[PDB]
Amino acid sequence: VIFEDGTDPYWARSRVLEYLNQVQGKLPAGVSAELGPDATGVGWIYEYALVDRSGKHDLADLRSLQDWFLKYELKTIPDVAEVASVGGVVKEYQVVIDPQRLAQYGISLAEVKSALDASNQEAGGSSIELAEAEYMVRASGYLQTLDDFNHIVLKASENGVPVYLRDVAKVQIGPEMRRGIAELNGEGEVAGGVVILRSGKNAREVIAAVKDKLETLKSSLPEGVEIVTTYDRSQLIDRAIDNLSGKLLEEFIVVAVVCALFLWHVRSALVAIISLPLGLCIAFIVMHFQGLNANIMSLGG
Amino acid sequence: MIEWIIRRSVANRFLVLMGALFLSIWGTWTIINTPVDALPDLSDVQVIIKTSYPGQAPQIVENQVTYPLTTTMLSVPGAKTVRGFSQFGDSYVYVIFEDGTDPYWARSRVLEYLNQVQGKLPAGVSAELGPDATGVGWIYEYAL
Amino acid sequence: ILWGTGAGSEVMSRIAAPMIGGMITAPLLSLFIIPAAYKLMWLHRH
Amino acid sequence: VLTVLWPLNKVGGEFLPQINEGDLLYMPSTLPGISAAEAASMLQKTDKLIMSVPEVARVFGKTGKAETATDSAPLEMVETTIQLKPQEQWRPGMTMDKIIEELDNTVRLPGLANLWVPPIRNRIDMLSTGIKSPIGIKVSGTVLADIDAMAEQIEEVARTVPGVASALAFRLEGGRYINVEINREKAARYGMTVADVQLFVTSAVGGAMVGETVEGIARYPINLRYPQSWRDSPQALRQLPILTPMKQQITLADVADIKVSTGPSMLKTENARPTSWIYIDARDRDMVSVVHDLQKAIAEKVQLKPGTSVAFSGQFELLERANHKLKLMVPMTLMIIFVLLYLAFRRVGEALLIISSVPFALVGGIWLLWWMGFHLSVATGTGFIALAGVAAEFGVVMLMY
Amino acid sequence: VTSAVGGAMVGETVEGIARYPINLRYPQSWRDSPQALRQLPILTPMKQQIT
Amino acid sequence: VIPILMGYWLNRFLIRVYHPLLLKVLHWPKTTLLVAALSVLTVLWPLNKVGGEFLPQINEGDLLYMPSTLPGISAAEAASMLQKTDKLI
Amino acid sequence: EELDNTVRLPGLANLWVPPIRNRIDMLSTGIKSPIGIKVSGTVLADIDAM
Amino acid sequence: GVTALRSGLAEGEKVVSSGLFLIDSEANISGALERMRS
Amino acid sequence: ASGVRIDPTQTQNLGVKTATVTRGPL
Ligand SMILES: [Cu+2]
Ligand SMILES: [Cu+2]
Repeated sequence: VIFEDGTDPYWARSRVLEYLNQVQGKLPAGVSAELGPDATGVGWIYEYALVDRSGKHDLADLRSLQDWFLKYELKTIPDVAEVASVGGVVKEYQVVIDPQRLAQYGISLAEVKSALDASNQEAGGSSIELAEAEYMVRASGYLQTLDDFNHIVLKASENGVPVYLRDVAKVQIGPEMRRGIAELNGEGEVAGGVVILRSGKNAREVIAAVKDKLETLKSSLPEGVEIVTTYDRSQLIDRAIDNLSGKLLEEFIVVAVVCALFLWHVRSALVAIISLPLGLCIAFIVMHFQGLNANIMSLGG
Repeated sequence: MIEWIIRRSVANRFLVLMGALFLSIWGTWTIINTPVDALPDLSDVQVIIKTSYPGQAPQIVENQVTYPLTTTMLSVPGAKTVRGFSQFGDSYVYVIFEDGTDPYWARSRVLEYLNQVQGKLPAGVSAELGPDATGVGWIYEYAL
Repeated sequence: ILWGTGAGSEVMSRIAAPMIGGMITAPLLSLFIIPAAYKLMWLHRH
Repeated sequence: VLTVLWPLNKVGGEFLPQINEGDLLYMPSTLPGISAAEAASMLQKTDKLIMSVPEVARVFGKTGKAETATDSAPLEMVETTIQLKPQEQWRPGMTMDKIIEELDNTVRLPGLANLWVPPIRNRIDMLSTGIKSPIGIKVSGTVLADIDAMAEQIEEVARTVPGVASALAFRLEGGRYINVEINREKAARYGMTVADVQLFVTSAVGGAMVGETVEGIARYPINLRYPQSWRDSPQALRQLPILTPMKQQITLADVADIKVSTGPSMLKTENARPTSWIYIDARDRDMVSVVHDLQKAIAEKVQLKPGTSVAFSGQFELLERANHKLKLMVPMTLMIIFVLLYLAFRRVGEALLIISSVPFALVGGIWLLWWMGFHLSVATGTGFIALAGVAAEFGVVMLMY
Repeated sequence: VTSAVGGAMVGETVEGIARYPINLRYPQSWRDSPQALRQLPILTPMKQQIT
Repeated sequence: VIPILMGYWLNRFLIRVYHPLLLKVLHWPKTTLLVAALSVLTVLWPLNKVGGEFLPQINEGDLLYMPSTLPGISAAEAASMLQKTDKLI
Repeated sequence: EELDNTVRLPGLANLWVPPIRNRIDMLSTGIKSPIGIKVSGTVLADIDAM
Repeated sequence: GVTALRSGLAEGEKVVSSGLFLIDSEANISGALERMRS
Repeated sequence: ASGVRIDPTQTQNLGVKTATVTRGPL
């Protein structure tokens, strides 16, 4: 949804929201409408990848490791709009129905699904006082072991002998369907994530905060697990800044050379230089007013 | 300079008297209209999202309501921290912002990541949003 | 306002005490110090 | 000034403000896991006691919470409002300190630890999400079982470093449970699926709602359930009658094992992962150093199990900020002080007199704090600031003269 | 089509903070090629066996 | 700060270099300005007809490689493809 | 230059660009041609012919 | 969680424990296994 | 004009769990 350039981002977002509220129910079975992050097409600050050549873990492990520990350690950093996973394999409990077992056991594809999607929940049965205490009635029902899979009831004779899922299918664990793949240095495919910055906020700031947060997990990560970094923005930022810092120290000296060249009394040089810092100070001060970013070009003039 | 402002003010003895009346009357008007309260000026800022879930153990309340709420709230812009309370029967979720931000902004902010989490909620449990008041709005109590 | 007689006075007195005993020793002792300081500068300005 | 100021500061110094309202709030807390029957009875017990004292007019009590996102107290915690007879009706020789005292001595029951606070101040404290300890530790992870052990093992390395400490894994327990653990294989026999068995839990044994009667503007709930007697005790549930799909007649115990057990009574989580806290503090003492001694201590004596982390946050969140930030304001204010003194005198040595002859206004004010007994707060710091300006106002008019 | 020949998801396992998908499907061999689909076994409501 | 800190805190030959030149320009004053302001028009015209290409480019340290192919590729071959190139890079 | 000559496969038309500049170009909904024509309709079959 | 093998391989041989080297969504197992050898 | 050689085969050195074939009872 494109707006008239200039309008407030959050306005637009809080605007589109009202016509997305009435369109949520109209959406198919279980597809949701995810809203774009509070960032733009530049928020991509820091990218990294999880690896392990010890062989103690694998893709399935690493991505999970990323989705339940890393993403949650990074999305909790000031001014980080989103931590997106990249090219990973998600563990999927894939039940593979054998067509022939179905015919032989008198069970239909339609039946198996309805039976499956009715044996994986937990139930609450209010409370129950006793000893003046409040006892809560919990009821198990989640799937935990693969046995809980094999033991999904599909058909039960009057006799008392049931027909389980294990009789019409096998329950192998495998990967999911992927929309994108990530590969590291040609010597292996792995999973990682990128750190996306809250549009308006400070880059180098977050980048730093992030890095030192990683120098904390380097003692909390599993054995064999190491986080190889793939993209650092601070490197360029620091260099571009170190460039400008040197050039401003160039002309300081240049002026000190010229105004003290024709004017022997050299003390007139250092006093002519204090016009630079102020000419720039009185600038950044008015820059803050507009609150406009201080990028490479805003450092060109 | 400081003297001159006192000099021309020595003159215009009539205007200064009127300018004092426009100020005394403009002050008498605001000394009344302005909100008077024994309310010790508020505290903190956050958006509350309570979802009731009768007869459900703390753990089940967590997985069915608190979980999808909190986790999906992690990505709402302006959220410093997110508090999740899974009590037997209710689900109190707190979204704390960077002190100073506009309340309604925050509320109109949390709303977008609560829209996509409404369908994910169990059978008939709804996501009730905190009132347009704080922890002091409790003005008048009574009993029948 | 110093005497905590009434409601809301719990704080309507903790803010005044500093200016009660504080202004008791300030002025009366400032007219001793100010001169005793303006006189010592005639020893460096002379 | 220097001589009187030094031993006059070493005197009392206590927490900042307190605002006493007319009527008072009574919060008494007990152990968790109390029934809405006993907790209600409990509420009446205390309220009748609160009434005992002739100084009180009304007592509006409350267990649990009211229908609002702002109230969230458990039955184990009661917020009671107390209005007292007009101040002109109290007994001859009595104050509120005495009233509150008589109340705390009259109103009290076993297990029910009493507490008294102001209404407004309480409400603020209530909805206040945060941590009271000057130093706090957040150990977050994936499975509660692991992190809870961290805090336990962190408390061990907590009482071994300058400062007192206390765990949290214990505050967060006491919930009582009756677990209907469905046996898939058993249920399958009778043809029932996990969900089928659960229905007799949700609706049959639970006050599960299922409908609403539309009565004008009014709307009331309709719920299905067995007779109470069929669900009195644990044993009762093991003989809960079930009419299986195949018109067979069995008991709940034929398709599940039910066992009593304790556990969580409320799951507090921060940031979408389970996180148990650790409340460490000191009475008075220092701050900017302890948390540093711990970021290196804990991570050097107790190995963090893979899949967890640690975060430090306490009352020094906005303390180290404001404090250090005032050291970035006081120079600005001095630099604006001189700009105003040099503005009306221009004699450099003259400005010095003001910004150095001010301690007299200060030193004399505190000697009164000890007499009356006033406490050290920001309110006093406000008066002392206005006082500094009052003194500096006696100096400018004197220098000019 | 949706479930048998497609990797159609149908459930989720609640594992602590983690959540993984559960999907139903035939063996890959039964859906290798177009021809394979023309011989996709179906167990009709009337317990008939067709492709 | 100029006179407040300049008082608190070949110059001959160089000026000479330029001086005679004013005697050289104050010759035919009016016409000299009409050929200089003409050397502007004259030099500006064929100096614009030179190169003129799109506007900016900012080179970062590390670079991005995007290679596109025909649509309809499998997540297997496309993944293999990704490894092929990465090993070459 | 060496990369564009080394890294290359059949069908895979190579291209090189800056990260940030690319990301901008990416989410950039729009048209590159100085002049563009949008033929809209009801059924794709018709407009595609236009 | 363990399959008895009738043949195909002898004792000792190290074998990776993952069907996670292919894509569950039609990564023609026969073909995907081919990419691993040349 | 780069005759640079490369290994076509799939490669993985960044995450592969391996197990050893055993003789034992089910
Ligand atoms: Cu309370
Ligand atoms: Cu692209």
